[PDB]
Amino acid sequence: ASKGEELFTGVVPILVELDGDVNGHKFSVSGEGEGDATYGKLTLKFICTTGKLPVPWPTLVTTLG
Amino acid sequence: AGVQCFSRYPDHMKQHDFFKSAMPEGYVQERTISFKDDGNYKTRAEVKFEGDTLVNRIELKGIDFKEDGNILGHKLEYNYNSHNVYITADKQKNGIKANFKIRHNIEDGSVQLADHYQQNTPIGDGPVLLPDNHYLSTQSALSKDPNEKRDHMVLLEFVTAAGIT
Ligand SMILES: [Mg+2]
Repeated sequence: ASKGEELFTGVVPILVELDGDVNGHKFSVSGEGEGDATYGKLTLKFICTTGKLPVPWPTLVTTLG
Repeated sequence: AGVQCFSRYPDHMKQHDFFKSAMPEGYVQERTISFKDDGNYKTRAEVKFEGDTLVNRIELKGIDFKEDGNILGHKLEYNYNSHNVYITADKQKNGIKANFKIRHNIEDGSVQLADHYQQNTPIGDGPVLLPDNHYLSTQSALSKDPNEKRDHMVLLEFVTAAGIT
């Protein structure tokens, strides 16, 4: 493995910050959680901090998740 | 699929894990997500450590969406089908590319395809791992926090690398 892999042997806290503009509809999302790569496991909670998300949440999973 | 450094690479595949190899300095991840018969997202993100915390910062730009399409019209079910992410090396950029299809469920029973094309390149100068072809098998569960009044998403994901024996 690589040197970098050593950073992932335990639970690692995660922060996600997104700024978006879809057809002029602007929004931001903040997420928090943790990852445990030993088990391939991610747990995250996202909040649209600007109000209503103007697109469906599932369409953002590959970007935010 | 924003923090693919949390994938589980089996020990016999660990020489193929670009994502962790780029840490802590991190990598740039770019995608084009093309929604069939609708618009597209273009995303640019930087994934890196800030102290002991793994940070994913993203800019997303969506254009050419249909006002009462499945996306702007909120016609997609709140769930998520398992899928694979197919990774190949991009030696010329000292990074990787990926291709995969996401199939969102439409509330009428149909499917909304989202084609994904992805490119990742290291931010730092240190050596990285350029993989042989392989894939990430992903499963995601979407839920809600019953005490949260803000618009939100709770996600539980498992991802394992595969395709090399
Ligand atoms: Mg080989």
